[PDB]
Amino acid sequence: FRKMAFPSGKVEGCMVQVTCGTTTLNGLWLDDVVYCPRHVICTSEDILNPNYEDLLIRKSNHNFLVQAGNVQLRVIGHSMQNCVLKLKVDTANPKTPKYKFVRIQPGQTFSVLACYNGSPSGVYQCAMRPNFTIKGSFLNGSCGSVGFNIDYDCVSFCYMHHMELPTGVHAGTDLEGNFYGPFVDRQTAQAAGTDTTITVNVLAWLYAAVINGDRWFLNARTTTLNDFNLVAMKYNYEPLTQDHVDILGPLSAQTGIAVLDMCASLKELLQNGMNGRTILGSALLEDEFTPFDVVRQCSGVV
Amino acid sequence: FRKMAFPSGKVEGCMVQVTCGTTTLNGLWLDDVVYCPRHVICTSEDILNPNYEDLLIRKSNHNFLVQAGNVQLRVIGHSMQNCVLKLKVDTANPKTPKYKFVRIQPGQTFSVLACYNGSPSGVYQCAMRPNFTIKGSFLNGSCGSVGFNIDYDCVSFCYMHHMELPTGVHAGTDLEGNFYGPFVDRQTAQAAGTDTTITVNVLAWLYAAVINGDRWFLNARTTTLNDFNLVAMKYNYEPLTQDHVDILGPLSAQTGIAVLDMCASLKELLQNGMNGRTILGSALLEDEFTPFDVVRQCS
Ligand SMILES: O=C(Cn1nnc2ccccc21)N(Cc1cccc(Cl)c1)c1ccc(-c2cnc[nH]2)cc1
Repeated sequence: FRKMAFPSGKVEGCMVQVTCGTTTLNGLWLDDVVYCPRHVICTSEDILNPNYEDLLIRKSNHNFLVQAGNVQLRVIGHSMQNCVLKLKVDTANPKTPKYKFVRIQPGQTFSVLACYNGSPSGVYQCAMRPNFTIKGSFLNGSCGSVGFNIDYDCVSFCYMHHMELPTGVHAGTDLEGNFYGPFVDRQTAQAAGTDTTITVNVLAWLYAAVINGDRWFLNARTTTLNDFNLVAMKYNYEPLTQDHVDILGPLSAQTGIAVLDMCASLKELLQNGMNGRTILGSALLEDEFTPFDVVRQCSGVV
Repeated sequence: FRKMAFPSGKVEGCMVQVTCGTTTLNGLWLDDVVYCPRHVICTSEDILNPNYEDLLIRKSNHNFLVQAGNVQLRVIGHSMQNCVLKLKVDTANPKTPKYKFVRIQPGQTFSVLACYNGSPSGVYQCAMRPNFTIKGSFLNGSCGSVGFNIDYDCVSFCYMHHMELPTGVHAGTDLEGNFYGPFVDRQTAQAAGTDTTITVNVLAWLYAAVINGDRWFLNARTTTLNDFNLVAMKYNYEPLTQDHVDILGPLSAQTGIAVLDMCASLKELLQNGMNGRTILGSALLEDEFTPFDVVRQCS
């Protein structure tokens, strides 16, 4: 069972580069607006202690270089929404897909189209960690790369890359500019909080194993959600939500294994280990496949 | 450090649906030609034991229905190159990228755009195993999905998917229709040769694990190339060539760990196991990152 990004063509046609001063990063061109991180307007020295409201007053439309490839798009208006700069341009992107801006939950996955200078470099699948970082693969100049999900040719944009933290994980915003987690767009000592394992995803992976005939771990017990949540937290596992129980519905229905029965199976694995057995060929419990990722991998979606 | 696929947009614009009789799969539309697996001309019975030249001569242009999204393309010619059917259509694909057909060597990596009924489903990075299978993620209806690399906007197509073997691994051809491996497009049970591990890729990935701040596997020993290759063969690893040592140069220069030093680390990992520890998040020695893949993603 391997990770699988969404096809990225619909997002590739929306990638541009945004330059202000000497700073160049990536932007997302949808209809007649270009979205990018607001720290583009900072100098290498401003970023240490910025005042974004007053830095933006000093800027004009003619201070922003937006390019689709080498083709300039004239900026006809600018504004700041949270941590995102919105540059109105004079051309509506004819490649604009049907799209939505969504804010995702910790544990959810998305594809990231890594870009440099507005040029798509690669695509890979990421999970939002419970500490609101992603273990992405970004180099300098990757800021403004976006993460997304596709559902029947509507692109749901959920992530915009802003920075790398000291431990090498990445932080960013949704497309309305609101950071995921307690991070701010200033170059100061910031630390990701302690991470936990995404329980709903581990369960999805156990269902994937059952679907493929590996079911040695199914046991004979059950548990309540509240009791499972209290035990899981003792192993640094995330508690389950009512929404988590519901998105596990299809896999539970497909296998005939009740969600709370699978919780008791997981609890036994946490309490006693795997005893040198494997699951889907792993001795480690994998937590970066959502229930939709498992469904998607076994359905010929689009 | 993640497995990273090429952006699939240039290939997405080339995927179409090919239907012959009751069989439907994906085709690759470039210019005025549509390439697809030739077993689309087989019925459920033909596939059990086909004589393809005999089956093809009996087909007409109107037997093949090609759909690009909603438009139907008119087939105006058909021929066969090894296991690949080539349908000439009456319209050029305006989205044809600069492209080349290439045959990749075992151990090389490529991106796969998995498709169903001519519509893209997902993209992921794959490696040609030394036994010429690939460990892909394909389901029914994925035949005709292609593998590719992209270099400065030129798409090098290297694989077309044909079937899943009973072990769950996958087999297919280059775009000239020649299978990778000793397989045939007849629905009969087919085993592959015993697989081996791509040593140069494992070494590249350990270098990536050092670039990313993880050194627990390193040790002080060093080894000769031949002495490493003896242990490598013992554990069913592919030989390491002097070309491989040179390919790993940039990675050894970057980290200040000589290649034969990293080989001694890997040999200790092979003999002692990993003791329950992990490298770059994995519990097993990963072998589907080439040195180029590491260099690109780490620089
Ligand atoms: O495995 C596949 C196709 N496939 N590919 N990925 C897959 C993933 C999951 C399941 C199936 C998959 N096979 C079986 C096969 C095995 C070895 C050799 C051959 Cl030739 C076929 C197949 C291919 C063509 C036809 C066909 C029928 N009528 C015209 N064509 C019918 C069956």
